[PDB]
Amino acid sequence: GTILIDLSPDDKEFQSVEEEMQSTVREHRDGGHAGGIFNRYNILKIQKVCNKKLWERYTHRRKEVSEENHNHANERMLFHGSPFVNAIIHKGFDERHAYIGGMFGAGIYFAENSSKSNQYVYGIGGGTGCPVHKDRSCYICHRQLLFCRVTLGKSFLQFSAMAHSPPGHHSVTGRPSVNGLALAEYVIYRGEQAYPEYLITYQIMRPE
Ligand SMILES: CN1CCCc2c1cc(-c1ccccc1)[nH]c2=O
Ligand SMILES: [Zn+2]
Repeated sequence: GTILIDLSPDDKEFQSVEEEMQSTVREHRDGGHAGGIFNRYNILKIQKVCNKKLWERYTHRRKEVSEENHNHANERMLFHGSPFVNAIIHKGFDERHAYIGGMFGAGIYFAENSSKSNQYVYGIGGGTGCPVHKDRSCYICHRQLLFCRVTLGKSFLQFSAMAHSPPGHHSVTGRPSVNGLALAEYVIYRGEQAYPEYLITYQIMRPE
């Protein structure tokens, strides 16, 4: 039941999603190994993901979390990079989309920095890079990220450099504690706590 609606670049909604994408690029401590070398993207397409069943699954869980946390869902818009972007937009997030080896346990991970999620589009640590050229820094091949609506509820704060959430919490927040420029990362342990709202198709751009 998923349909994808193209947004026009003239649409304010396209422009505000593009701006979140571009403005949350940072330098990474791997010098570009996982995700490539770039300071900005070429946005090719932004599509709204529309699925009634998946949306109702999300809002049902959101109300549950809200009612356990003084009517506060603590909802954020966050990036997600994954080889499984096509299954996610059709079937929703579930345990097969979890990062088993993640630093906060086996859950589904999200980033405030778009460039952090970009490191995962071709697999963990960038995998072997694009399927066509085997280049983690490919400037030709089209890449896709999700910009997702995520319910955090009561989030466990981890200071730092499928499982269950810590007792009494709905998520984990990974607060950057060494790299002063990094934004936060988040983990949920239930697929129903995220909805994949936008599909963004892009290229990374070679710096000039
Ligand atoms: C570990 N983090 C940091 C926050 C961003 C992020 C991940 C992991 C993944 C990931 C996705 C699928 C399979 C394994 C890891 N995707 C992401 O976008
Ligand atoms: Zn390529």
